[PDB]
Amino acid sequence: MKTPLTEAVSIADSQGRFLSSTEIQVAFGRFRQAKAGLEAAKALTSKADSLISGAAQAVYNKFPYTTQMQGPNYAADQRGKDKCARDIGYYLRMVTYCLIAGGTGPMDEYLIAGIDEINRTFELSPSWYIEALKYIKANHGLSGDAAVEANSYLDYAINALS
Amino acid sequence: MKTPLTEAVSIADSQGRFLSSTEIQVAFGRFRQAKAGLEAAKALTSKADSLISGAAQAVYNKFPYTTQMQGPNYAADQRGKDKCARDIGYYLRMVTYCLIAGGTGPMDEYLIAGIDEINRTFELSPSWYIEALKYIKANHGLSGDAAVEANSYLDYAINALS
Amino acid sequence: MKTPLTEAVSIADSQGRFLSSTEIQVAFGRFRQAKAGLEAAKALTSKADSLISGAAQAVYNKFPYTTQMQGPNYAADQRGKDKCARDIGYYLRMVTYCLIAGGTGPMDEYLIAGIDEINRTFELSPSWYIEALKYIKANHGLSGDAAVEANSYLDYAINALS
Amino acid sequence: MVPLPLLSYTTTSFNTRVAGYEVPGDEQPQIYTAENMPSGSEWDTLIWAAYRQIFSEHQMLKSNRQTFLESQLKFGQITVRDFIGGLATSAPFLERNYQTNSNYRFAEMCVQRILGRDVYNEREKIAWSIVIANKGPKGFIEELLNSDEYLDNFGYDTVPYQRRRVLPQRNVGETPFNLKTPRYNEYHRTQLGFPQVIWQTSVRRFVPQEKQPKAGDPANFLAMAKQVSRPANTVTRVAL
Amino acid sequence: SIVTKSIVNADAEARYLSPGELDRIKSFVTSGERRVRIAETMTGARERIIKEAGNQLFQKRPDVVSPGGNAYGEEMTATCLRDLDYYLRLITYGIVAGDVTPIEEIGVVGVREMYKSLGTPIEAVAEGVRAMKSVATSLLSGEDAAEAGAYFDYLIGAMS
Amino acid sequence: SIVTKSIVNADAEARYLSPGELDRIKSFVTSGERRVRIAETMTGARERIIKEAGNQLFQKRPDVVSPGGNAYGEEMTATCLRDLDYYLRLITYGIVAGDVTPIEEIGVVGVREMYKSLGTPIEAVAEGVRAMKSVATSLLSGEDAAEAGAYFDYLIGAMS
Amino acid sequence: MFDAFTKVVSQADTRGEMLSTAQIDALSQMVAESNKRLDSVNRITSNASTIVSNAARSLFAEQPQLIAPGGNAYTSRRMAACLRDMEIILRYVTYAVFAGDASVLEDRCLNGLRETYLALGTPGSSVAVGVGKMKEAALAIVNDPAGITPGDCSALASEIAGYFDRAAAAVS
Amino acid sequence: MFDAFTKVVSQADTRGEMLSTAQIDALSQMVAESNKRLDSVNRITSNASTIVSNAARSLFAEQPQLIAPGGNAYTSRRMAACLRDMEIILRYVTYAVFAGDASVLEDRCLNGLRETYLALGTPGSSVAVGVGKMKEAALAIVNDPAGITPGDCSALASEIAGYFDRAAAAVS
Amino acid sequence: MFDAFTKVVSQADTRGEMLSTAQIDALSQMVAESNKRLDSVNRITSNASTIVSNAARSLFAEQPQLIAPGGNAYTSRRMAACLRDMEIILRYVTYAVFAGDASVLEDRCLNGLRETYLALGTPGSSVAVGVGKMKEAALAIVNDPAGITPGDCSALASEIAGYFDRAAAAVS
Ligand SMILES: *[C@H](C)[C@H]1/C(=C/c2[nH]c(/C=C3N=C(/C=C4\NC(=O)C(CC)=C4C)C(C)=C\3CCC(=O)O)c(CCC(=O)O)c2C)NC(=O)[C@@H]1C
Ligand SMILES: *[C@H](C)[C@H]1/C(=C/c2[nH]c(/C=C3N=C(/C=C4\NC(=O)C(CC)=C4C)C(C)=C\3CCC(=O)O)c(CCC(=O)O)c2C)NC(=O)[C@@H]1C
Ligand SMILES: *[C@H](C)[C@H]1/C(=C/c2[nH]c(/C=C3N=C(/C=C4\NC(=O)C(CC)=C4C)C(C)=C\3CCC(=O)O)c(CCC(=O)O)c2C)NC(=O)[C@@H]1C
Ligand SMILES: *[C@H](C)[C@H]1/C(=C/c2[nH]c(/C=C3N=C(/C=C4\NC(=O)C(CC)=C4C)C(C)=C\3CCC(=O)O)c(CCC(=O)O)c2C)NC(=O)[C@@H]1C
Ligand SMILES: *[C@H](C)[C@H]1/C(=C/c2[nH]c(/C=C3N=C(/C=C4\NC(=O)C(CC)=C4C)C(C)=C\3CCC(=O)O)c(CCC(=O)O)c2C)NC(=O)[C@@H]1C
Ligand SMILES: CCC1=C(C)/C(=C/C2=NC(=C\c3[nH]c(/C=C4\NC(=O)[C@H](C)[C@H]4CC)c(C)c3CCC(=O)O)/C(CCC(=O)O)=C2C)NC1=O
Ligand SMILES: CCC1=C(C)/C(=C/C2=NC(=C\c3[nH]c(/C=C4\NC(=O)[C@H](C)[C@H]4CC)c(C)c3CCC(=O)O)/C(CCC(=O)O)=C2C)NC1=O
Ligand SMILES: CCC1=C(C)/C(=C/C2=NC(=C\c3[nH]c(/C=C4\NC(=O)[C@H](C)[C@H]4CC)c(C)c3CCC(=O)O)/C(CCC(=O)O)=C2C)NC1=O
Ligand SMILES: CCC1=C(C)/C(=C/C2=NC(=C\c3[nH]c(/C=C4\NC(=O)[C@H](C)[C@H]4CC)c(C)c3CCC(=O)O)/C(CCC(=O)O)=C2C)NC1=O
Ligand SMILES: CCC1=C(C)/C(=C/C2=NC(=C\c3[nH]c(/C=C4\NC(=O)[C@H](C)[C@H]4CC)c(C)c3CCC(=O)O)/C(CCC(=O)O)=C2C)NC1=O
Repeated sequence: MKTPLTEAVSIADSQGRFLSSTEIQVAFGRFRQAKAGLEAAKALTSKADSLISGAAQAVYNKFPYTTQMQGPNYAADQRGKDKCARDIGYYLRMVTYCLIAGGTGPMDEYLIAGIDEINRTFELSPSWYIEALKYIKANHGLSGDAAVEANSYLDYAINALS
Repeated sequence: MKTPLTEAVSIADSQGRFLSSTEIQVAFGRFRQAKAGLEAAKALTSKADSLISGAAQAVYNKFPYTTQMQGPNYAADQRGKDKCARDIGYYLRMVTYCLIAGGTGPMDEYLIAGIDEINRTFELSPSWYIEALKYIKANHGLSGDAAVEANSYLDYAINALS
Repeated sequence: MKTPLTEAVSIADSQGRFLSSTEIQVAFGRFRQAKAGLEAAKALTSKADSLISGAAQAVYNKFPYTTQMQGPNYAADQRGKDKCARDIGYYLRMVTYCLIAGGTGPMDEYLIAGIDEINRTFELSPSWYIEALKYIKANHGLSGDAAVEANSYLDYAINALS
Repeated sequence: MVPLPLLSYTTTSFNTRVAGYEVPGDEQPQIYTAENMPSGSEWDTLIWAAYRQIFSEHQMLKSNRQTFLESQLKFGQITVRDFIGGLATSAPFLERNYQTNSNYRFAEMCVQRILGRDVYNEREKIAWSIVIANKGPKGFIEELLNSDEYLDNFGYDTVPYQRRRVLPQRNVGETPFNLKTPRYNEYHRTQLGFPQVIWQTSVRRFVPQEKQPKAGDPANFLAMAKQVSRPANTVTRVAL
Repeated sequence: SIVTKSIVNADAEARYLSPGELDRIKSFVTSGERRVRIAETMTGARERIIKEAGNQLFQKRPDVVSPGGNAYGEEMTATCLRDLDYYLRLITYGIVAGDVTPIEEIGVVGVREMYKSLGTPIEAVAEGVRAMKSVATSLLSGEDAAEAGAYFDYLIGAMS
Repeated sequence: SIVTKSIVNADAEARYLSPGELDRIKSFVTSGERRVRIAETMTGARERIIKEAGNQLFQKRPDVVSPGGNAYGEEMTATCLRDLDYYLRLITYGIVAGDVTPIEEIGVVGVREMYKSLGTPIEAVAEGVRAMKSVATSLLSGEDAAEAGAYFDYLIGAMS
Repeated sequence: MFDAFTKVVSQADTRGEMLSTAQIDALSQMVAESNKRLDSVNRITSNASTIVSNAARSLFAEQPQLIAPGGNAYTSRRMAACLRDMEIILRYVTYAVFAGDASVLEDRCLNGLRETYLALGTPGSSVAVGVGKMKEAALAIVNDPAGITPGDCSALASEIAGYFDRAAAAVS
Repeated sequence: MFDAFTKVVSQADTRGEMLSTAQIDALSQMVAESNKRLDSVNRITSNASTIVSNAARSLFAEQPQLIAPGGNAYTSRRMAACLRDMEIILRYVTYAVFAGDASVLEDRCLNGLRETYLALGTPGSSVAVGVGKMKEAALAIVNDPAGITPGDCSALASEIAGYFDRAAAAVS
Repeated sequence: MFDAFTKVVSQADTRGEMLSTAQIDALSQMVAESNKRLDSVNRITSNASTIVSNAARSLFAEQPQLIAPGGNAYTSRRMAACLRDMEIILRYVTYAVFAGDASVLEDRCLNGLRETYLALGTPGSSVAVGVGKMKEAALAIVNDPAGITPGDCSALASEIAGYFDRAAAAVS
């Protein structure tokens, strides 16, 4: 759970010392971040369902073979589409959780830490999730510094994928 | 050298990962700090010589025995006063260095790490330096948040002394 | 390099003892294995080029999208097909090397140890190589116990892939 | 059998043998301890730090991962010390690091990674090499982890680190052990046969004798402008 | 040159100069302005010739890159291009003289021992000037590649 | 060397070598193992002494660094640093030679003419070699530094 | 392990005096452009896996001897170690341009890795060319203003190319 | 750490092609004589303590300076370490003739033990003569028939004497 | 790590014979003066902190460049490390004059600390002068009588000054 206040406490604890001005600098910076990041997370919460459906449709558009071939890993049947869009919403929910938490900790603990072996065991290409995250980071519709750090979290998920 | 950017790089290196939004939060916070701290360090640079002499006179005032008894640790002779006010200026210079660096690192590496054994070997009471730092933190004449964090660094030196 | 004689020497060395009858049992067993395995490796050496082309054609047949979409990871252009069939021949050559060596050591040191991060970085699906190894283990045309242990090595490569 | 004692060797002057009167700063190694009841994410950071210390960064492959040892550690069935012993006795470590080195160089590598210090002298490498020959690599690692030096510095719950690499007044410390002692030396490199120093960067005859780097000595160039006054005026000086 | 080969063929009969042979000196001078324009253009991209033509040599001769042959590392392949820079210097010496006798007295007369005693074969250097030949035509015009290419194959004929 | 003068002063009066001259030759060869170990340690520390002694010139005499002075700019001070590399190389020639006549053949015997002709201040050259001795005495033990230090101080009064 | 600020502090302490005014104006301009430094750093950081894959992609297209059997990066394990070495170099470049000082890049890689690549038999030339191509692609990725306000990255292209050339020359 | 088979595999991989037929016939003959090789190994292994005790005694009858006070093998502890060094050398010889390759004997002893005996002050000549006498006694113990079917013991005498001479020359 | 007695034992074992009689009379005189050696060692030990503080007190009065900023012992941490280095040297001197042999002083300090002070940038000259002044003050503190029965301590001033000069020369 790599969030700034948690890791500041971990630094001060591993050093064995009290808190210094360094952690207070970390804190006024974190409050500066959260002062826009919480409203941006609320805006993503508002636009979430349409973003999930648009990402799923873009993923079906770029990879049309997954809709066609019979296979339980592919979303040819309906249960594949339910589970599929479920993990689209999982990715978007982890993006909002990292927007609230202020660090990549929630996605690192809920998504990243086992995603490689899961995609290895289940024959899931990570490029599908890369395409979906690219569609989300194109279509989230935020502006300014909140948009840049949202794109930062999504690009972090992309780099963790491939 | 516990400065915020250095320790952010140390966190990201020990974790083995790239930089995240956490370090950028640390950075906008550090720039917010330095935006007043550099001018406050310049103001302390301006008032430094009179502050050093006032701290030395307050130390001679509260502890009048050090001016009287013969002893090479005491500032009875003139060389004691030269060396004495030299280490007053040392303390003030380390305060300004931590004001520029943005963390307690310079005083921790230049003053704190051996001060206990030095005062043990040389029969120097640390309460003299506590009185001098108290006079400095009373008489530095800054205002606002720069004054509060200057007092933070001086109080950190006091707590490291005794 | 997990080969039976090497690991027998490693057991006897880590125990700190001389060789016992256990390693000689390992040896008469290894010679029993090699007495058919060397001729089976020669037969695979004979049928290698047609097996490589058949595996590449079966891989293009089951995954027709790789021939169509533009992308340097996909074998749409000709250099993708040269490199592609090159790594088909790599897989087949490692199978023959493990047939000669008598253990999974050569594929474990030349293929398996980094294949997951390579397929992660290069957007290569391992299912392509699973399909190719399945075509090879179907079409190698051996018979008997040599065929069973050849299928054992290929199935080991499949399980190491996904 | 009478236990043959470890061969005596002389100690060298190292930073780790003196008391350090130091204030914590950015150059201090991050201590990963199990004593603080680590969160599920902190366990993954501790495990990652232990793999980095024992294998090196380039050996943190999915195929080298000891999933059973990690689950035993996360369940509290084994100590961090036992986890370090399990990593140093693992098949991927012995294959990559033991089989590619002599007993002397393997002893040096294990002292650097497990005790977090350099070897005192060549005689210490010889003294540990006979333990490896008599007890195998497993019994050598167990004897290293049972040393008073390991227990006094790391105990049971701390991941080993390079002790006192940097002095508090220096921006440049000692070389990291992973760069100082790579997986194999020149001797095993020559046995493997082949490297192809493929391409050039030519130039047409142009050097012979030049110490180009003035670099540091310069420069002042403060400069000044000088005025004019009468020579006759005793400026020149007249003794007596 | 023509002129120092004119006179040394006139001392062999101890006569004066033949008047029809005096026209080959007069044709040498008046056809000299376009010859030195070839030589500066080879000089103006002598690193661009060498760093290109060295690369197509090693794909043709992999013995001198895969270890076991003669010249390797930075320590001998830079000396290998130090030979090819000398031969490129000889051709632009030969173009301004008009003949191959500056290349004869300097650079081909003892070649069949100084590589024969030095371990390297001959014919890959003969493949190196051919690698230099293909990039020398491409910098020049049509007829200028015909005249300057007439000195490159002399290097092939004396070596191999 | 030391036998180079001792032959010639015994030569020009048509004498053989008199035993007042042989005993300093016999003392020279037992001191030969010492002066070789001197003359490695200056060349073993050769890179660290050429930028250290040149930096010691540039604080005491910064006028030659200054514009209008001779060693102005990085390029001219680069050849005003080798220039110093010879005068370290010549001193360690004479240390193993025993006498100073290798420096009298190469260093000093025209140096008042050429540094007049080059315009460089010859007095500042002697300031550098005076700085070059004081850093060279720090590396060596003093009973050997007293041997080599006379070869430095030969050159100091030789320039000035 | 030094910042910009700790570098000025160590220099001012070696001088033994307080910090002069012109250094403080320089540090004020550094504090004004430190976020500016940062924007390139974050857009450099977000595309890191694409950078190292494209760098190895061009390098192994350029030198096929490394992929060839018997080559230094031929084996799958060795090729993964190759990509790991490149990613480590890029990460320490990003750290050095975060802290604004090359001393972190020196401390963490440079002094040992040249001897490591000599002892391993690793050709220093190919990894030098790979770090150069990775740095060229990194500045090319950083300099394009896609959805970013109009500013000036001049001096920071200067600094990033300095860090990459220091890494490529210390590798050799 | 190489077999015979892994040696052919590494050579065929460095060639980059499949294994040629003549190497496979050679390996088939190796698989036919590998048991040959190792009955030989087993009768070498069973008499190992007698071999090292007869070697040391013959050696200390030959060079009584080592037993003499001030000698290198004089002290009881040092003499036990001497017998341990000899037994280790014999064990790695048996390992190398088990795997059929000298690379295990090289890997485990040779590159370090020469420098070890230099640094210890151990005379390399005496231990070289002892390994030579131990190897002569080992082939003499292996070659005799005592209830075993006739076989082509010969060549393997070639290989065992090769391993012993490699050990004695790497010791020096 | 040797005593006087273990030194005679190791020499007699390298000779290979028993201990000769004159060495036993020498060791009997050593056993008679060993208490003489060490009461003084006790008066050396009791004033150790005063010795190191007066030694650093005279040294930093003598060489004010070390206290000057940029000096090697300027920083408070470095100055504490300086006093620690001096106290360690004095302690191992007291150990060597306890055991009556310089081999403990050699073993624990000498072979490494010269290279340590070279690598650290520590000036060996100042610490050599400090060990010399500390040794002069140590013999001066040991030699005076203030309530102790008089005795001839001539060979133990000899031995202590030998140990201090060995330390100062091994430092250099
Ligand atoms: C006047 C302020 C009080 C006082 C001071 C005093 N101190 C010393 C001696 C030393 N002081 C230091 C302290 C520092 N050195 C550093 O480098 C730094 C940080 C930059 C500090 C704080 C040290 C190391 C010494 C020992 C060095 C030395 O001996 O010169 C003296 C001189 C006494 C002495 O011989 O040791 C004095 C007079 N004493 C007073 O009476 C005042 C109350
Ligand atoms: C490179 C294309 C071929 C090659 C070159 C090679 N040469 C050497 C060594 C020498 N080469 C020369 C070449 C010349 N010398 C001349 O005087 C002239 C005419 C002006 C030429 C063209 C010489 C003298 C040497 C000796 C070294 C020297 O120059 O001082 C090497 C190194 C050989 C070694 O064993 O060190 C190499 C590799 N060899 C090839 O394989 C290429 C075909
Ligand atoms: C690809 C660009 C080039 C290349 C890379 C390569 N590196 C290795 C092996 C090692 N590389 C290192 C380097 C570092 N370790 C560090 O900790 C740091 C700084 C934090 C650096 C820069 C080390 C120590 C090793 C050996 C141990 C290990 O696991 O990785 C290899 C593999 C060699 C092997 O035999 O495994 C490769 C292939 N080599 C090339 O071919 C390219 C030129
Ligand atoms: C550089 C190659 C290009 C460029 C950059 C540029 N940026 C700024 C200013 C800002 N950039 C940011 C970015 C962030 N602040 C954050 O907290 C985060 C999350 C980690 C990001 C991404 C911000 C906020 C600023 C300033 C404050 C604000 O924008 O509200 C400038 C100008 C201002 C400055 O110097 O900081 C520039 C020029 N511009 C180019 O043209 C380059 C191609
Ligand atoms: C004061 C007399 C001189 C001086 C001392 C000095 N020493 C150091 C640092 C080290 N000194 C040692 C020496 C030893 N370590 C040992 O274990 C032993 C024997 C048991 C010896 C003799 C070592 C290893 C170090 C470095 C690690 C450390 O903590 O101390 C310093 C500080 C250098 C620094 O950068 O911290 C100083 C100042 N130096 C002087 O200036 C005097 C000449
Ligand atoms: C909270 C973070 C989180 C993630 C990311 C997650 C992914 C995840 N996706 C899974 C399966 C799946 N994942 C997909 C997804 C797709 N396949 C396609 O063809 C589409 C391109 C894509 C649609 C987005 C599908 C269809 C399944 C069901 C296939 C299966 O049996 O395993 C499974 C196996 C569980 C199961 O079999 O039902 C996991 C664990 N789980 C998590 O807890
Ligand atoms: C000896 C063991 C060994 C293996 C297995 C191996 C695989 C391997 N395949 C690679 C690329 C590749 N692998 C493929 C293969 C395919 N893509 C497809 O579309 C097809 C389905 C399949 C054909 C079999 C292709 C086309 C490339 C080139 C793509 C690239 O730039 O990275 C690369 C990166 C090197 C490069 O970029 O050229 C490696 C290391 N290398 C090895 O040394
Ligand atoms: C696995 C490979 C391996 C080898 C080869 C090896 C050799 C080795 N022999 C040693 C000592 C020794 N080796 C010898 C052997 C001999 N000296 C003689 O005088 C004779 C010439 C010869 C008897 C053949 C002796 C006497 C010592 C003891 C030296 C001592 O203890 O001071 C030591 C010093 C540490 C110790 O024994 O306890 C090593 C490391 N160690 C290893 O781990
Ligand atoms: C680890 C327990 C074990 C042992 C000991 C063993 C030995 C062994 N030696 C054999 C053969 C043999 N062994 C020898 C050995 C020799 N003949 C000579 O004349 C030479 C002097 C000498 C070698 C120096 C020969 C010649 C054969 C013939 C059959 C063959 O090639 O294996 C065979 C073949 C199968 C059999 O005999 O039933 C066995 C079993 N097998 C085992 O499982
Ligand atoms: C461990 C506690 C302990 C101490 C400290 C100790 C010291 C000690 N020093 C003694 C003698 C002595 N100690 C000295 C020492 C010296 N005289 C000089 O003039 C020199 C300057 C100096 C040596 C440098 C002398 C001369 C004697 C005379 C008696 C004798 O030889 O022991 C004796 C003889 C018995 C006695 O005095 O009652 C004692 C007890 N005994 C103990 O049990």
